[PDB]
Amino acid sequence: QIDGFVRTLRARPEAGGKVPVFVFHPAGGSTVVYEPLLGRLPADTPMYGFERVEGSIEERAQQYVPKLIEMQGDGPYVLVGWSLGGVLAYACAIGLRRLGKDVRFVGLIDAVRAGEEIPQTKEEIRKRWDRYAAFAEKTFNVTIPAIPYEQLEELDDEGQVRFVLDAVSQSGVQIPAGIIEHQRTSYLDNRAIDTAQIQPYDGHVTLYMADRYHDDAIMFEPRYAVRQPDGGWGEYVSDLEVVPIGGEHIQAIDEPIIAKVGEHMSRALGQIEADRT
Ligand SMILES: COc1ccc(-c2noc(C(=O)N[C@@H](C#N)Cc3ccc(C(=O)N4CCC4)cc3)n2)cc1OC
Repeated sequence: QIDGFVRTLRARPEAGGKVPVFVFHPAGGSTVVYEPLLGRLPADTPMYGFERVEGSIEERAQQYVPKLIEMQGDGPYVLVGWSLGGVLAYACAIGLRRLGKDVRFVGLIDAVRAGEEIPQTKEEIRKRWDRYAAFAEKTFNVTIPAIPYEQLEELDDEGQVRFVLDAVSQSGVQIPAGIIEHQRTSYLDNRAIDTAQIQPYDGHVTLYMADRYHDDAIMFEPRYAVRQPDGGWGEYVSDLEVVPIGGEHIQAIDEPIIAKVGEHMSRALGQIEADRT
């Protein structure tokens, strides 16, 4: 069921059949999280999951788009994701369109921009790490000494989190490799969003919109405390539909909330299959 970065959640028939749904992984999870959604979609809808790759959002989409084409040719493309996965689906839709492929549905499952832009500055790096330090002092009941701001600010997001994790592991017990790896890659995958270069898109985007980010998101980046009516997509997408779903971001992928998403998506897929026949 895993072939490189492609997971088969439901294999398509050998010939013809329904348009597959391509889903994209969240930060810190795999595409197994789309199983509840799969169960709310029509029977026999194929679903393939794209798992983690390295690079900027644009570079990741450059790895995905050739594989999408190998599996599905000229289209129709249905592209869906929650959280980071929505940003990935969108970057793949832009990429496919540039190659003239037929993208008919882009489903963003609470892929909502921070309500203020995240500055890419030294001052923001300082502020971020001071925040994080303060959370570490309270949670672990320690004092953190002066932060080495020069060292952090010459690093990208991966380098900063690596340097901090490596400092922690110079002292005391050896932390299992799986735990360090998961923390490092979840952090950098979430930070890859901040510098996404969002390009306008000329087709229909559907944004399933929760009420708010959960608290851990807001601790990670306080600008997720506020959200705009268009989730930050309006200037880029003229043909934007918002489907309110309630709850918190973290709950959007799970039952019961995923049932509203699935009910809606099923109607959209129904329309797509009708337009083919
Ligand atoms: C058009 O402009 C944009 C539109 C949409 C977006 C966007 N779409 O999706 C997201 C998103 O979901 N960001 C996640 C992150 N980062 C949220 C999150 C954070 C933290 C956690 C968590 O639980 N943590 C931390 C450690 C345990 C979970 C989710 N942003 C971005 C845009 O431009 C930059």
